[PDB]
Amino acid sequence: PSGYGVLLATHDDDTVDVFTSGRKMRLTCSPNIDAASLKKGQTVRLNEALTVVEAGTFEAVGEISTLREILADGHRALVVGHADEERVVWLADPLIAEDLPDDTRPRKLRPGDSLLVDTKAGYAFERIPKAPDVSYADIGGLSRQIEQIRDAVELPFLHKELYREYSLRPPKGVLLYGPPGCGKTLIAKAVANSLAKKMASYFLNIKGPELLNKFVGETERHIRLIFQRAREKASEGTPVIVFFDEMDSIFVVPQLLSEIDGVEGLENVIVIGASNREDMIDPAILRPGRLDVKIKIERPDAEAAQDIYSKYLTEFLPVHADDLAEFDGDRSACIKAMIEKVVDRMYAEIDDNRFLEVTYANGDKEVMYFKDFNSGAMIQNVVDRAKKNAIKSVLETGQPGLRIQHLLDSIVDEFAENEDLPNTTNPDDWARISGKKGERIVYIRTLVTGKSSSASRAIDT
Amino acid sequence: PSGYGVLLATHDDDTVDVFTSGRKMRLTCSPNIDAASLKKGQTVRLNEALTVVEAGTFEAVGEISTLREILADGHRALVVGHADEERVVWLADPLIAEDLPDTRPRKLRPGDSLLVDTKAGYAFERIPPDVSYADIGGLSRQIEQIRDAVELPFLHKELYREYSLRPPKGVLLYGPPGCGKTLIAKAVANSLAKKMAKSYFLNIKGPELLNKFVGETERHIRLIFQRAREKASEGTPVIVFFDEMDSIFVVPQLLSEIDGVEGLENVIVIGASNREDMIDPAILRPGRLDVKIKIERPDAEAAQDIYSKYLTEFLPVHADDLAEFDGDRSACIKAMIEKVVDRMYAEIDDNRFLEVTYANGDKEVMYFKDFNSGAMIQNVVDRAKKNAIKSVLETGQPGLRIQHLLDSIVDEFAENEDLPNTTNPDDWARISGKKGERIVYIRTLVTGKSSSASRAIDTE
Amino acid sequence: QRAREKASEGTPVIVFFDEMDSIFVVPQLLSEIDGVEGLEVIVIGASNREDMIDPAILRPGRLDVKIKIE
Amino acid sequence: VELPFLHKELYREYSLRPPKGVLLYGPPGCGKTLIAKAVANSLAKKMAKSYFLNIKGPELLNKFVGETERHIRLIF
Repeated sequence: PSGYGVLLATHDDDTVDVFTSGRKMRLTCSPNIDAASLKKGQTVRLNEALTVVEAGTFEAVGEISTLREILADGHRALVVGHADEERVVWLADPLIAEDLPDDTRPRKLRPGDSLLVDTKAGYAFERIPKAPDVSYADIGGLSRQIEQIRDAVELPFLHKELYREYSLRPPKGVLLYGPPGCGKTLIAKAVANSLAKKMASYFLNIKGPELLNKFVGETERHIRLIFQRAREKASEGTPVIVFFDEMDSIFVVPQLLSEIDGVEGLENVIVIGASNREDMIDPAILRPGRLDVKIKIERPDAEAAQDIYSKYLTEFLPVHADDLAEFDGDRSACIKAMIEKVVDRMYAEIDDNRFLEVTYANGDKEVMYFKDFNSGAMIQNVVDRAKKNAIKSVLETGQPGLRIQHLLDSIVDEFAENEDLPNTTNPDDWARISGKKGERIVYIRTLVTGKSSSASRAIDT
Repeated sequence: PSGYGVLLATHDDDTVDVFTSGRKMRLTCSPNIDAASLKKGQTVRLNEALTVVEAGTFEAVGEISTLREILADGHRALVVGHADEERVVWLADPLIAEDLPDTRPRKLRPGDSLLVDTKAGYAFERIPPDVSYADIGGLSRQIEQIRDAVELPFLHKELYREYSLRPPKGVLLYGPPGCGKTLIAKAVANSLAKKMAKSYFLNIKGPELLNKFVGETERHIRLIFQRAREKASEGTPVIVFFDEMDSIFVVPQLLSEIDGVEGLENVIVIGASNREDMIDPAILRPGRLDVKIKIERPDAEAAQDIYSKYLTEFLPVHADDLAEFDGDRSACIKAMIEKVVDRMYAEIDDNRFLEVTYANGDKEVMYFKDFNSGAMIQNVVDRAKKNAIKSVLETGQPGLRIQHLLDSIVDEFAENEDLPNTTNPDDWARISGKKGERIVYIRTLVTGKSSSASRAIDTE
Repeated sequence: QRAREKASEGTPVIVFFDEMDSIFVVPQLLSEIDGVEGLEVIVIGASNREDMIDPAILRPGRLDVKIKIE
Repeated sequence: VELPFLHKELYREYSLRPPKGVLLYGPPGCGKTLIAKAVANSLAKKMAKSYFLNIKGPELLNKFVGETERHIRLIF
């Protein structure tokens, strides 16, 4: 029958300090045990006579405290409990271990990491864990933009001494702004990956919708965690990219501004914002030194649609024998023609392509065609809808393949689906329309062809 | 006289680690007891000499902490109390047991309330669709649209696979009120719930959001989504319904937890809204709610289709009306149906429901033919049945006759005129839309024969 | 639950909400009314402003009969 | 800024109190950070350890601290 303890300090005379039972004492050591090979925080064992007879393991269970820092000693840490009390505790030997180099891995420590502690003993023992193949070739119609982004991203890191030649500071961050369904995170991942191979690089992605979210601690400590996660590739020499989606959801703010200039002195990290509404974005985050380059992901034009459909329509899709029948069996020259003959029907100015009627302040009434109102998401929608049409076509008619018919009818159905529910629009589009006309917009309604189950809708700004 | 303790670790020399009183220890063990069969967390008991004389059960009472992380090695757990402080404890034998599958223990996972002894550092135990499409009237378009996006992907999965087509995650039912729109969600949750060789059912409504009762409502949004994950690791389909989603639109959690179910295509998430204006478009984007399905005010033939359900041939139709039809029951009921449906959708001046004054000075009269709904057809039915019962009590003979339905219609219309709560901004959107001019004033018209009076309507 | 007592007792009272318009947070009432659905207890309610009343409690199966006192 | 510190004896002779605050206002970009730093520097060497500092607006409501009514006391 014998008790335990926690080793606090070793001395030269074989007498040792060990924490046991709500007070502190000094004990001698059994001739069996070795005083030099003992470590701080190690759970030891005392016999009835109070003499340590055995060295054990470390305490694996206890309180959890978030560790902000390691103070001037290096043998101690200042930890914060979840009751918002701060406490100084001794660092056990395995934590301070200099064996551990720079995610579940043995490491050294740094602010934000969760530490297992015994409060009255004052010892931190163990850290508790919490636990991009795309290229520009896959992105359609955006060549202007990919040029701009590669100019703001690749060119700086490729030529750096030529940049320092002209005394030119490489941009810290990129803005991707425009219409809602036009472009996506896709572009960010694309520049990430394309820059990622210069040899002879790890992605990063964080979307807006988790901010106010709990399971976390709401507004409070994490925003700097990611900036630490990026920091380890940053002092490496392998570039890493911080992407923020849904940035318009962020308009509390203050932390990010300090954190961007925090990474400003660092050559090796780029931060890319993406917003569907650019009138909302606080210009402070947009002023030079934070996000220098504003790259507009504007709505695809007539040809860009061809370019995107090219991505969505491959050879690999089943295509009707009748549609190949006119093209002499050549599959590529069948899909090509299809594509331009959907895209042509789509940007047609005919009376079934009418999307809006905008009534201005001066009484002028202008009509908007889906021509101006397209987007990548809408095209994808058309493709998928046509595939479904092809599927239930196969089911009832028995003959396989996707003909041009499915595509066209997908177009009219999709348009009708937008006429009924125009949430593909936003105030950005109104600002642009009104700006072009030179008048304020006092009324908006969707136009219906009358052939459909879709009806007109007044739209509010 | 004897003491108790909680065995912590088993050792090879027969000695055993125990938490008790102050100064917790490891103790010599009685030859009676075996050190191999001893298990972790198990409450043992010792004599005054501090030798363990008995191996007992596990502690059945104490604190409750919600689990945060099932962690790595051997599974000691990270848990949380609502003082919002976190604690690392050992898991007792019954918890890490490899005998459990997915009032009975099944494999543990985040969110579970666990019974723990804080000092000892041990957790011992865990603490805990009949409608078919055939019933729903006048929805023929919509139902097809629903199954195409729900049933068709699941039945034909290979045929979707050949076309590189991702099956849709969730559906948006939208439109004015009165069709109730829930019966559709139930009916797809049911018609899909038998694909064998019952597969499923559930529901949840928006109105309980701010509502609390058991627990505070911040993270409910997780627990539900994992309970949906039970049948996700099973292969039997699950449909998460959000009623009154226009009410919710803080938002952020749902958007993530919907992405959580993206990789698992065995779960559908349906939601409904009576005003589609207010919905955050983020949730309507491709991959989240792909299929938008409009449940719309029913028209004359759809109205017939609805009346057909509420009048079964099993209802007591009066002799007078059957005699007309040569005693044919079905033909009589059909005929009554087209009679009252034709009466309802008349543009006669007694069917007038609204006067709508636009911004341009125009004024337009809305008849009731545009404001019909399942709620009002059912209302007409019920009031007609009531008239049938009163007719029988006073006149003595059985049966429901066409006049009951007609008088029920004029009374229902009259009731709406006085209390037009059946209208919502979704209607003024489509009226203003069809006109092409904003609406500045709305009022109800009364025939004058009623006790009901015109009232000014202002919506938002 | 109080009403639930006089249900089986065969001596029903009715739940009367005066100034109901002033009530509309909402959610629980709906469920608890749906609870007495299989029982016959009637729920009367009165309002001097019928504008504000959330139609959710007025849909058939909850408060079915609207009676104007003019 | 410069004038009252250089010439304090001349200020006192005219019974003039040196200003405490200085406001820079107007449209951006207008590097008023630079302007503050510049006036802080030109003053900084008058001999014959004049320091330097600035804080920025963004750190107010954000907390590694708790409510800001604390900070505004230890910075001063």
